[PDB]
Amino acid sequence: QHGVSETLVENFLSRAALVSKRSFEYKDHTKNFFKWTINTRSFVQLRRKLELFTYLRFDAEITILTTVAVNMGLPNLTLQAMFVPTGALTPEKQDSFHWQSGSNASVFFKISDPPARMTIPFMCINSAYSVFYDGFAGFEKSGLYGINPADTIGNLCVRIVNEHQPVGFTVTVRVYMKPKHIKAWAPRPPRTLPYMSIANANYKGKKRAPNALNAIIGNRDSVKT
Amino acid sequence: KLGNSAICCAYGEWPNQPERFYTLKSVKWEAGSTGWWWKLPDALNNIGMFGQNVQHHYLYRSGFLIHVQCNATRFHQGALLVVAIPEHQRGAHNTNTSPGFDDIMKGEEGGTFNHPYVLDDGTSLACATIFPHQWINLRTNNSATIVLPWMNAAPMDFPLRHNQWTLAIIPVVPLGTRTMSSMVPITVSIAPMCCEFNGL
Amino acid sequence: KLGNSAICCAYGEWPNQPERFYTLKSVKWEAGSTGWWWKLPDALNNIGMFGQNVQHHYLYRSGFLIHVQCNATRFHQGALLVVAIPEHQRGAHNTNTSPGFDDIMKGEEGGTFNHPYVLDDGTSLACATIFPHQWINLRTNNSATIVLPWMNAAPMDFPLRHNQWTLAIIPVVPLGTRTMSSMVPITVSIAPMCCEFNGL
Amino acid sequence: KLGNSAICCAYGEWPNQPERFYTLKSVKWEAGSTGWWWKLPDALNNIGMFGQNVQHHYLYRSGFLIHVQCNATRFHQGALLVVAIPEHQRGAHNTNTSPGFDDIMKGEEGGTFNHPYVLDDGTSLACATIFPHQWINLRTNNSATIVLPWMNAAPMDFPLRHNQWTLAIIPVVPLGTRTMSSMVPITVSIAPMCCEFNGL
Amino acid sequence: GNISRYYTHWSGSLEMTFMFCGSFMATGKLILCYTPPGGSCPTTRETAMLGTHIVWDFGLQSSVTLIIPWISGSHYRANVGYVTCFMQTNLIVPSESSDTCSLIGFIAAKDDFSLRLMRDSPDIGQHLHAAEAAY
Repeated sequence: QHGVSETLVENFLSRAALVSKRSFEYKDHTKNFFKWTINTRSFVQLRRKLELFTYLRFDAEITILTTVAVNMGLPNLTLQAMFVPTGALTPEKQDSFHWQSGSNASVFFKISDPPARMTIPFMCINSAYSVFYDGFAGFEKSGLYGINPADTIGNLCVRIVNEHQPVGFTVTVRVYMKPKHIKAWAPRPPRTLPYMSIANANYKGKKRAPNALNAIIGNRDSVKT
Repeated sequence: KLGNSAICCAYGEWPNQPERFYTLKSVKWEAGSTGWWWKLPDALNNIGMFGQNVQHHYLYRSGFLIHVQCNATRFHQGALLVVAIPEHQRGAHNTNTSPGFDDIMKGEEGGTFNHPYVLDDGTSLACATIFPHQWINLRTNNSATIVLPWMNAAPMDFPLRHNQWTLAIIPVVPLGTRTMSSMVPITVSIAPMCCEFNGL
Repeated sequence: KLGNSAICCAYGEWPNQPERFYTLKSVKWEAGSTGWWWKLPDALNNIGMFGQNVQHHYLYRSGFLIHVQCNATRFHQGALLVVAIPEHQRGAHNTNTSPGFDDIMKGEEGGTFNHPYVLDDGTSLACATIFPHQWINLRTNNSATIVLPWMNAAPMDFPLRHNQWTLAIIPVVPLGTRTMSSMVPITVSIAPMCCEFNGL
Repeated sequence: KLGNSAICCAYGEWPNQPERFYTLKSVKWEAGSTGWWWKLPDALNNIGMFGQNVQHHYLYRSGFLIHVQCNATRFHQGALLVVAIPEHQRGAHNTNTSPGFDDIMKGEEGGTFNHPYVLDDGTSLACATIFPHQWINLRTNNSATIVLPWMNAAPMDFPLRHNQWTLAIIPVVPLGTRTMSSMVPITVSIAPMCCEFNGL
Repeated sequence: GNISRYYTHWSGSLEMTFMFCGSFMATGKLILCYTPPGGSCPTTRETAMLGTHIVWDFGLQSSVTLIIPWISGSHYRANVGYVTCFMQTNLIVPSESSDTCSLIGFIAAKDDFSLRLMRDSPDIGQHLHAAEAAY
């Protein structure tokens, strides 16, 4: 990291976090592959930090960590992690033609190797990602609120390249994303109430204080106590 | 004084083409008031020269100059937080459905804060001074003036689909007087700065 | 602003060692009030750093800086004579016995004028402006400030046996308003000047 | 001579704000004596100007100047090791429980070494000369003087929770004379150096 | 308070601001007393003169800045300090004004503030709706 302050927005945010963890089964019968739309809304610890800001500009350092376990010997399997950006077609199946795509950047890695690692660049068409969007996506009234179409990174599709085997093994794909070259604009209040969804900023609050709707800080007896 | 109509900088920014205040309807502030909000440029899309520039062009690029004035006697008390919130994605209370088009695009009339303590988006009103803001303590002053720059990652934008700034006026200390039946008007005047439009 | 605590010269004298205001309890001024008095340094002998310097040393030598402030609205009326009396030997009314130790050494609470018209010593309140004094006419001002020099024939003195100055606050025109039930607080702040002590 | 009270450097260090010796009670040295210890500033926290500075402030920062004097005739013999031990974490004998608050914080009276051969912490008295130390061989001299710097990783510290230095006086050769009933007094005088205090 | 709970060790001066929000003719005096860590929190107005205190006539002013001195934060780990407020006088209002007046308190850090040894915040923590829509 290597600054002086430790409160630099580079230092405050460039910190690798488990953004996605999904096992998928693999067998000789015909999802058998991993697919995840790249966002940060999935885990509330990273989400509240990035929602301190209105606009963020960063590269994304993905690190795919892959373990295998029995349902003798753990097989050495080849995996394909393929970044499908916004505008390109995603694989519907594990054996589809979209895995053979010349233009979708793949990476071919083994379980025996050190974990695969790519840097996804700044994929937005605007000059920053909109963490908060006060608007509607489509030009109709049927558009969704708070979803900027320019804000989507892409999809991270992960499959097992090997042919189907009768053996029973579960492949768990931990995805670690670490922002880089963070520029951040227009700081915001930190969220006090718990999240209800990842699609929006709805709020309910807890039942009692702290972090309740009508009492964010837990009470004391009197003001003079 | 801008144009023919007569009556601080956000983040240290001064925005630099038609070159006046659009005085909105006065809202009436009482003891039971929670707050008021106006989304920009949605509050100005159906009004005047700016409304003719919005409805006939396709992209807008302009800053805003807001004068909030709250006119009361010396026997009134109360404090307002006149705060401008960039990209105020509103949340809905106690549901998973996102707010609709009617809940967000209120027009010239604007809206009312349901839960102003959380700024209607799960954040806090206590930390809402991280935005460009001014206080109207009726003991001390009666007016506020906030300059609003072009707040967008994009170079130009869609006025009918997206509202960059939200002007919020939230009574932190409620309106007080002895006979608690008095009202105090709040008048909002919004002047657009550097009205750039494209796609006639 | 002296020390850590934050909020004219007698005879043309400016007194020249620990170097702050000791805000006494606010007295409450009503229509029936006759006056208040505090003997110095008896009002400060049981208080704070000056009280620790008095009770552990044997001789004192210091001036005083007094700020009397009377905080009222613009609908109150009345005049105070804030007068500092050197060597105010009090007389007792209608008896030949001299006033006792309890009648003179009242401490931080101070005393009340029994007959303020004669200054409680057979003299006159009309001629009491021969002393260092200021007026608080609530029509005009709300505060008074009197510097008090070292007033002694002796070079140093005994704080527990003798009181050089007496700060008196006497309502000449009584407190008035329409509904005659209102009170106006008077707050006295005494800062000692050039606190010289000997005999630890 | 420091202050009003009248009567070598540790590691080559000279510490550089009130600016005197606090003469502790004389301990009495006999043939059966094992040793004495005083933890600093715990020996001085209940005494005088330093005790008023400790009990009214919250952090302390000061060095120490210690004069141990052992006054005897020319027919007495014996050697003392006057040794100052930084961070003398005492151990308890023959148990697993750490020493309590009463076993450590003895105040002005100080303590007595139970097993001075191991310095009461499992180490050795033979190697105790690795600390700042002086010898009092009554054949040769009768006094010792040890300067103690600010010995802390922290910049300032808590006087009521932690004792940086421990002054130990251990008779290595016991007190001797022909009629073995004689006593020799040992007098300890501790003067704090550069008394810095914060948090009044 | 929110940004510092992302860190373990804080150190610096705080800056409290109290704003009086009564009427224009409301008058009175408060006394704001700062108590250093470990000192006794006062109960009477007479006792609270031995520490750092200021007397605030809120007829004259409407705001008061109370600089809290340098604390060094997580060095104590009894309390880390107090700021109390006593009435000095009563509240003097005219008859048309409201007889109840309010104070708003603010706090900011000063320029010597410092945060180090970053952790994750205790405030947020965990269901999320539409969490499996990304898969």
